[PDB]
Formats: sequence, C-alpha cells, structure tokens
Amino acid sequence: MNYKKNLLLLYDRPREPIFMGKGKSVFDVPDNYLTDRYRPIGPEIQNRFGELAEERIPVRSIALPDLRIPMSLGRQEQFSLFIPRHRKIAARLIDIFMGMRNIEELQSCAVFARDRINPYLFNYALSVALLHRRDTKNLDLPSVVEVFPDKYVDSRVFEQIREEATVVPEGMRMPIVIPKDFTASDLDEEHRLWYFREDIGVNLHHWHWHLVYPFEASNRAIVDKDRRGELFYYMHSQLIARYNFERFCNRLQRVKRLNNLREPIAEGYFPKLDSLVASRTWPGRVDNAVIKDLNRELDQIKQDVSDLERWIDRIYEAVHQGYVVDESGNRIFLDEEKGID
Amino acid sequence: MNYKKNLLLLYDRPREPIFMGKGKSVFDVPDNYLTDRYRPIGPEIQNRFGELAEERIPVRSIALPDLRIPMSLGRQEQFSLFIPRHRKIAARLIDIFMGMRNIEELQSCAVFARDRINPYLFNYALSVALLHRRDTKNLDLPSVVEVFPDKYVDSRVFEQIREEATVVPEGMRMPIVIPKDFTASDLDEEHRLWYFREDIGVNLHHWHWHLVYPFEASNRAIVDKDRRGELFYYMHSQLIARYNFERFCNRLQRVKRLNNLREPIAEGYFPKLDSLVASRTWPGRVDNAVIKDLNRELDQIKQDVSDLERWIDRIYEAVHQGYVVDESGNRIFLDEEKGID
Ligand SMILES: [Cu+2]
Ligand SMILES: [Cu+2]
Repeated sequence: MNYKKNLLLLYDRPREPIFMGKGKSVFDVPDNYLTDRYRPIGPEIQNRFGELAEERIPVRSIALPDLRIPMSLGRQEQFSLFIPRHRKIAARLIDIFMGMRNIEELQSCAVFARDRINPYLFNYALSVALLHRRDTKNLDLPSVVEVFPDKYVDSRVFEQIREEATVVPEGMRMPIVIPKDFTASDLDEEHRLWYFREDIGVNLHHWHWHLVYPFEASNRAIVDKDRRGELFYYMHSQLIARYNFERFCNRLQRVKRLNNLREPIAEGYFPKLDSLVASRTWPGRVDNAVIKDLNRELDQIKQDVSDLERWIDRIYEAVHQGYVVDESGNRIFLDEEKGID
Repeated sequence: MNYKKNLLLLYDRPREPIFMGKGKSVFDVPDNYLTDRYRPIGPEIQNRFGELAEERIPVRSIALPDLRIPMSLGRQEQFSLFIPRHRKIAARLIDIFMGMRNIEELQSCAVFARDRINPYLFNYALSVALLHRRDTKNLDLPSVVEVFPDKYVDSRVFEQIREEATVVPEGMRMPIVIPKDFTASDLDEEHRLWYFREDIGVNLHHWHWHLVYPFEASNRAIVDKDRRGELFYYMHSQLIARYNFERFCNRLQRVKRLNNLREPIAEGYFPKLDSLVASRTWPGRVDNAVIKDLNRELDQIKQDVSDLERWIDRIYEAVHQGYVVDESGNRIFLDEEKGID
C-alpha cells in the first residue's frame, strides 16, 4: 500500500521537523504531536507550508507507550551500538516500533517519536524494524550516505553546499567534488590506503553487515542467524586479507597486530568529519596515544584495560584447551564443525 | 581473684623491666627470671626499686616452654601480623600463654617472658590469650593508646612530656595538646581527612576488630567465628563508604581504586610517628612511589608483584565463573547465602 512508501519519507531530512514536508508530501501532524518548543506556535506553522504540497498524509492519534528511555539519549548527542547504554535504549525502541502490530500505527508512533529522539538512533531503530517485520518486507531503505552524509564526507564541503544552494538557481548548480586523500599528507605512509579505508562503498558494506547480523537484540531470533559467528570471523578476516593486499600495492608491509594494549599506538588518525546532528566534530587520536582505563559514568562504561587483558588470557586458554565452559559449568568442544562459529 | 588484676599490671610501662614496679605494686621475681643483661647485678636492683611499693606480688618458678621462636624477633624491632614470619612467632607465643591452663601459671610464664620478647608482640600475644581463655574472660584490657602512645601521636610531644614530667611537680602539670592536621599542608588536598584517617577512635576500632577476628591462629577456634568472611567484607566496605562520605564533605571526589600496581602511587604520606620501642621512626612514602618486588630475606618475604597480579586474575575468574576450587580439586559454589563469606 501507500503506507510502505510513507515511512520512507521519515528518512528524508532527518533534523528538519516532520511537519515541514518531505518530498512532494506533508504530514498532517496533530497539534498535540508538536514538540514543547513548537507546540505553543503550532497555528503559524501548520499553515506555513500548508498549501504547497501535492499529498497530505493524515495521522491518527493513538496511545503511544512511554518514550522516556528512547528520549534519554540527547538529540545533539552521538549514537554508537558499541556503548552499553545505547544498546539498551535502541533495543527498547526497536521493541516499540516492532510491537505496534498494524502498519498504520507504526506510521503514527514513528511520526510522533521522530522529532523527540536522536536522529542517528531513530534511523537505526526504524531500519532494523522495517527490515525484520513481515508487512514491511522487500522495502528499499534509502542509503545512509544520503540521510547522514556527515559520516561519509569531509566537513569542508558542507559550507560550499550551503553557499551553492542559496546563491545559484537550480539547474545551474555545479556538482560538489568530494575531497579524496584528505586525512593525512605523504609524511604519513598510511595516507596511501585512503581509497580503501575512506571509500564510501566499503564503509557502507560494514555498516549494513552489522544491521542484518546484530549481536544484541531483544528476541534471540534475529541475532541467531545460521553460522553468524563464523560469518563474523570470516567477513572481518577477509577485510584484513584485502587490506593487506592493498598494502602490498602501496609499497607497505603487512598490517602489524595490536600485540599488547600497554604499548603506544603509533598511527594516529584525524578523520575530518563533522557531525551535523551533534553539531560537533569527531575527535582525532594523536600519534603514540595510549589506551587508558575508561570511567564514562554517563555512558555506563566502567572498564579497566586489565579486564580486557583478562578476557583475552581466558579466550586463548579455551582455544588451546580446545573447549569452553558455559554459565552452567558444562564443557562445549571446539570441534571442526561448530568450533569457529 | 587478684591474679586477674595482676596480669593487667604487665601492660603498665611496657619497656620498663618487670622488676621496676607497676602502679602501687611490684613483682618478687626469681633470679632465674631476671634478664641476662641485668641478672649478673640483679640483687642491687630488687633493693633499688623496692621503695614506694604498697604490695609485693610473689611469683613461683615454673617449667616454661622454649621461648626460642618468641625471642627470635628483636626487642628494638617493629611487629606486624601482616609479615609472614611474625605470624609464626606470635602464633607460637599465643600457643604458650594459651597452653598454661591455670591463672597462676599464666602469671609466671608472662612475668618471665615479658622482658625477653618484643613489647608490641607481647602486648598482642597476651591480649589474644586473655580475651579467649575461659578463666580470664570479660576482663577489661587497657587501651593500646595508653600502653603504646607512639602509634597514635606526633613524635614531637614526647620531648615535651619528658620536659614537663621532669621540671614541673605533679598536680601543676599542664595537659599536653596533641597536634591535629599535622601530616600535610593545604597543598595536599588529602590533608583535609585528618579527622578521620588520623582519629584515635577509628584506628582503635580497626586494631581491635583484627584482635577478635584474626585470620591466623590455631585450629578453627578463635578464627572460625560466624560469617567472619562476610564481616571482613562488610566492615572494610563500610570504612570506605564512610570515607567517601567524608570526602564529599571536603569538596573531594570519591576515592580512586588501585587499578593496577605498576602505575605510580600519586599520594605520598609521611606519618610523623616515632616508635619508642624500635627507637626509630616509621618511614614515609614519596609522591609517585612505585610498588617493587620484595626480597626481605630476614622477614621471610620473597614475593613478586606478578604473584599478586596472578592471585587477582584467578580470584576474578572464580567470581565470574561463579565457583571456586578447593585443594582437593572439587568445586564450591558462590551462592546467595555463603558466597560472600
Ligand atoms: Cu565490524
Ligand atoms: Cu583491616
């Protein structure tokens, strides 16, 4: 039906309020769906863009579960599925969208939530729901480059795109060249691998692989894909094989592993990205930075380097022993078939 | 009987020989009870200190176990129950006092030993014996501040107390003020917690807790007290809770743990104590001191930092595993009830 196509409009202009109109459509957002910032001037807004729209999508007012947890993450904050706390927030939101059985209420829940939660988070939570519901199948989700270009492009272009779009009329607009080999000069021999590390393509492949094979997800059905463990091994293993190949093609040696975490990291990297959602830039890492014990009270991270080292020591032991031990105390054997998985 | 009250006289003036007379009494010691240095002129002494005594306590000459081990520790040496070797010495002396199963024989053994063994050690060994024998029970032991003030007071006062006591007649003596907040200036923010760290009260509580609940003794008796493991956890756990409270009341943050033993220790501490028994002062620790492998041949300490690290790694493993392993190889489960203990 149309509904499938109407959800795709949520991906349009993630930080523009949902009442501003996406593509050749606009949402008829109720007056109690406007945010506390915008609700007190709903009258002037609803009928700012009210004429110039071909379609007008109605939206039914429903109950809407408590969105406290989803809204705990700030709007101008970064996301990340690696951070323990974000995992609990996303997995909870995924659960909400997933838990609205009807495809019309999913549209209503979404439209409300969209302007209250972190764009990056919203995009993820929706993407996961759509991809793994039965009514929303074979639906072609817009490339995350197109919705979040800030994660894929030198920040320098943004003020050029703003200039070009404001000054020059449509049709006469010049294509904006995206800088390549821009993160480091030739003093850093690592800069040669820009065409691989910083290639849009491979970064998209990595992001998407983790979409379809998450490692944490309410319901152990979508996490439990056939041989996803072996997949995780192999896919990442092929990344380095391909990387090591490209290294040899740039007069470099094979990549050296992180033998031990106490020794400095020789190769720094300043990525030159500016998050328009966080309105900040991503921090760089300096040459010879050292790993340090984390205490990020807000993010719910309390981990020491020795914890990491302890995990490694134990995993090595299991691998050499040839078996692991489950919570229960039983032994499971790392055989030829399922061992790697 | 009197005997109970006569043992309390041993705690009086620990370094003054037992024949010098304690309170308004004096002991009538055999000549084979006199110490090797004083015995060859002994008679000239019994007479010299006989004066100003109301009572004379007789003491019968008994068998006396070998006091080789008790006498191994120097008289002018420090005594700590943490040092492996001292544990074996004290536990042996405790065994002697404990082994005399009548209150008269205990008095004789004590009177002999007192001037041959380390005062600090004697005090401990006696304290433990009296507190846990049947005939000597509910006896009020003199405060260890009163018997060993050197462990509780700035060394500066001692030469004032000596001056005051020698110059000024009794009755006209001014009370000696004990310096507070004397270990560090305001450049060290840690100095604010003097009223807790250096308070007489809390230091006495800690000392006494370890008196009644040692971790090393003989058999289970006098170590095997209900839930002493949980007690050890909780008591010490409350010390830090209370400390962390007092920190917040002095505009400081929560105490940071010793993550790892290889990194320097930022906070030094010079305690300003002078052991009158050792006739030396306690050493200080400088800022950014580093833990180093011990090789104290005398004390019987041959321990590497890695040994400590290895113990920690194993304990963590057990805690996560959820069970420990006994000497025999069997598994014991850290359940909700007895796990902590
Ligand atoms: Cu990955
Ligand atoms: Cu203690």
